[PDB]
Amino acid sequence: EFAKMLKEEGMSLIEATVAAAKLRLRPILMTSLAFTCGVIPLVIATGAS
Amino acid sequence: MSQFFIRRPVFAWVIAIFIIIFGLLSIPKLPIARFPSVAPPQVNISATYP
Amino acid sequence: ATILKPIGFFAWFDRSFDKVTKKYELMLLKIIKHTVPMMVIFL
Amino acid sequence: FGMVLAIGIIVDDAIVVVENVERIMATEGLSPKDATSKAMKEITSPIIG
Amino acid sequence: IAKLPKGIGYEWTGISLQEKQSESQMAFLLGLSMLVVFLVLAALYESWAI
Repeated sequence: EFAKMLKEEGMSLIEATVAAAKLRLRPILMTSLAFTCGVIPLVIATGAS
Repeated sequence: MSQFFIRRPVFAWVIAIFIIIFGLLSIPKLPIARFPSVAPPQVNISATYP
Repeated sequence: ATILKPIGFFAWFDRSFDKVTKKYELMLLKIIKHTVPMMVIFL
Repeated sequence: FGMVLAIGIIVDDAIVVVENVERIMATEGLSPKDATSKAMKEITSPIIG
Repeated sequence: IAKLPKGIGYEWTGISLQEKQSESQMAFLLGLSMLVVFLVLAALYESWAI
């Protein structure tokens, strides 16, 4: 979506893609690590069911 | 859209409180089970001829 | 709007993540250069 | 199990909105109350979609 | 009845039995109604004290 926005600005596809990736890099790790760390208890925990 | 609730924070807090109250009321009235029942219904007839 | 007000480990974290952002931009450029090899890899 | 897996996604809308407000406030000088409105206007459609 | 000899039990029947089951339903529902009206009026007036 941000690549589309940068294209709408008129800024080239490669440079738009890299800029959007740079802008959105940190939230990607945010959400990904959030979910991944949230499921750590399931694998480690041992017990009933 | 969101301007409504920004101008009226109390109205959004009231929605949140209503949801919280409904959830707290609902939690203690929910069946608990290990897995959903997947057993087809069955009817048994028993006879005895000693 | 109601709660939030205008604004050690944190310093190193933010500095390292800014460095990682710059490095990621560089690798992403180099990666975008080579396209056919990664379509092959994805297949 | 569904609730556990959905924790990360449900927190991920709040993270998005709060981070957008923080970024717009830091980059552009505005009062927090107006900054929230501007950020919500900017990123309304992506959340719904 | 507790003073009656051992082996003699008791059981309520009819309306009285129902009266035992709904021991505190009315008070709880009244409290919930006061909470709901308070929240609705706070939303209407946008204040927690009005």
